[PDB]
Amino acid sequence: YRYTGKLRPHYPLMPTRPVPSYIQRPDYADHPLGMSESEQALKGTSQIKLLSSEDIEGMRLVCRLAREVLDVAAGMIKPGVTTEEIDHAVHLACIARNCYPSPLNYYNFPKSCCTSVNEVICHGIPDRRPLQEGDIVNVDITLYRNGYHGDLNETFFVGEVDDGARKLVQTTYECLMQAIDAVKPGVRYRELGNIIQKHAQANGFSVVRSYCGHGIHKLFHTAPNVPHYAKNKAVGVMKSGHVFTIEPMICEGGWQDETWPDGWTAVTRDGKRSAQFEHTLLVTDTGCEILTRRLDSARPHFMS
Ligand SMILES: Cc1nc(-c2ccccn2)nc(N2CCN(CCO)CC2)c1Cl
Ligand SMILES: [Co+2]
Ligand SMILES: [Co+2]
Ligand SMILES: [Co+2]
Ligand SMILES: [K+]
Repeated sequence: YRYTGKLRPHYPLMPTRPVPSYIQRPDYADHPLGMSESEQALKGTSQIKLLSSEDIEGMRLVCRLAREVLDVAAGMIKPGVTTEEIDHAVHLACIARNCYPSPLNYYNFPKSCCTSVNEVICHGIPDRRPLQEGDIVNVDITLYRNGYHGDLNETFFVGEVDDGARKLVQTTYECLMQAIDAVKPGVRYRELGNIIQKHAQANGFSVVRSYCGHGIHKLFHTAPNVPHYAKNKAVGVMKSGHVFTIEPMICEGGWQDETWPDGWTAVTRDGKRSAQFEHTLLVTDTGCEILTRRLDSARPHFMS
């Protein structure tokens, strides 16, 4: 394997972290290959769940808890902290909230959150590498509570970063918020990618194509598939009661990705930097409710 940039994995990984039996587990938690049979039973279906009030309460709770866990991770970002250490804090924070860390053993993913440094687009596996001053790093958190998953991510600065890093992260955040502003009943899922790419392109950035936003509720990833690039073939129209994510991955250079030998880590083929932000959204009548929003501060961590 020829690496695309300066990043390398730092092994060994500490042994898989257990989750006390008292915490309710998703179907895939105990599957030998971490396959989710409830998800697989809906593979290739484009029909979107309309959530009940019970479902909405469940989503509101789990998404609030997920935000709390992301905030825990935010507090730990500093030079010299390893991504495994962030993951350990995340793991314990989920457990403290009587939640299962959704990524853990999801299709055999070995950790409890994804840590995506610099050229890693998404699905970076927490390991022994200490964060370095100048790095940018995304932590993507998902929690499972009472049958419901809640999912968000933010990109962070490690110490002082360069102008390019600031522009990339700022622009990525803007793409997400411009797409969210457009969410309301009657809007086609395929429109969001038009908005996101318009803004990314205007700032000299490209939009990752291989990874998309997604339905989430009783399943971790489900209909609708939500591309972040222009002129996509996404199936569906937003309706009150739909829950899904928007999670644009944006790059300094080209949009092409490839995966490391670990089967997870997705990196820019050109080794330039990528950034991502993500919210879980509920479509209402005036627009939408940002379920994973901060409740106690106006802005994402990188501005604050
Ligand atoms: C966006 C996405 N993320 C993950 C993931 C996985 C591990 C940790 C964090 N995220 N998985 C996704 N999948 C994985 C397997 N799928 C079924 C095909 O085998 C599609 C949903 C998808 Cl579609
Ligand atoms: Co993912
Ligand atoms: Co996520
Ligand atoms: Co997501
Ligand atoms: K990154």
